[PDB]
Amino acid sequence: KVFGRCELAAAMKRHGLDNYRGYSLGNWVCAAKFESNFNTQATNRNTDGSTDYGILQINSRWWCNDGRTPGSRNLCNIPCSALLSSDITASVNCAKKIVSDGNGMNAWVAWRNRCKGTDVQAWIRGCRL
Ligand SMILES: [Cl-]
Ligand SMILES: [Cl-]
Ligand code: NA
Ligand code: NI
Repeated sequence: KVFGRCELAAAMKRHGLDNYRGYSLGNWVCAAKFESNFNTQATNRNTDGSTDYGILQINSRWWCNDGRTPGSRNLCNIPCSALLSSDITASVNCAKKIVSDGNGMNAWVAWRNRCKGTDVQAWIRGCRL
């Protein structure tokens, strides 16, 4: 599923992401836009052999199991394929664990490079929320 911007905002809000660990909803929309282009099926292989999955590009080195990242962890205790679902529940639950991990949203390189220190509320303007 490729979400619309306000559609994803609404879904993220309902799942508890607005102000989660102090990150306003626009942060999470901005992250999803630049990580996955709002596409729940997005996958990208990393140089270390791990792969990023889903709308928030969650990495198999730590967070999910994809059966091909030797020595990795599975901290969200889920198959990486669960992160590709049209339903974002599994991505949001795992994102909450990631953002709690110590480095906040810096865990998402795209967020740090393209969202951090910008007018992120812009990502939720015009939305009925
Ligand atoms: Cl593995
Ligand atoms: Cl933080
Ligand atoms: Na893993
Ligand atoms: Ni990544």
